[PDB]
Amino acid sequence: NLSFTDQHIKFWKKIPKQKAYSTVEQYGQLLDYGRSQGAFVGEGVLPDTNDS
Amino acid sequence: MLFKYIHDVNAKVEEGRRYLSDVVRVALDKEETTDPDTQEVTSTSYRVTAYPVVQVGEEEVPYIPVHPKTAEPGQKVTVPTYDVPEKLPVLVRGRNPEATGDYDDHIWVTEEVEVRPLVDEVFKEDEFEKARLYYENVAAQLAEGDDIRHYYRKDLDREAGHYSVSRYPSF
Repeated sequence: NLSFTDQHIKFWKKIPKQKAYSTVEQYGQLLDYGRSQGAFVGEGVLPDTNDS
Repeated sequence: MLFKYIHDVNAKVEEGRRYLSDVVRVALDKEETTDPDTQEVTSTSYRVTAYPVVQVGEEEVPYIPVHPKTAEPGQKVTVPTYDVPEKLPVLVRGRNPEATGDYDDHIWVTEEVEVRPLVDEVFKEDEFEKARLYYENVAAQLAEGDDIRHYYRKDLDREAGHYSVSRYPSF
């Protein structure tokens, strides 16, 4: 034999495997916690609103 | 002014420094930039503003009845007119320079301050619907019975999820 063997496969044996249940798979991400606003408000002042 | 709206605020709102008057006007109008050489429009935009106004006079306008009421063919009603004042008064604590004792030292004094717009935004010609939505949102916020709190616009915000730029201090 002048070609490769099974021991020359590295990445395929190390990547984790998860079972699939459909042709299309979905997942969700959390990009950020909020926007770049100020945090100092003052005495008796309602703070600004923020969203993720 | 393509659209105009008059709202009466309560005592809690009037106490704030941004609402020193008692009536708020919300408007939406269209601006044109004209070529100086010949009359020819070069750019068009829509502006949404909001000012604390004061009454200056009266005028007669057509009557528009509501469900329980009915109007004559030529009935008219009189409504006040409003204008933006230059300054509005405040009340702040002070001290009498020539107080003779302990009973006439602390007093209250009045000052005048500059009046600034509550809302000032600019929209492009091809974004009329967004300007209309913004105007309706401002009107609804005023109708809720409190201060105007939401000024957010999605177009003018920085990118989200770009951790190499948003890590810098913003406070």
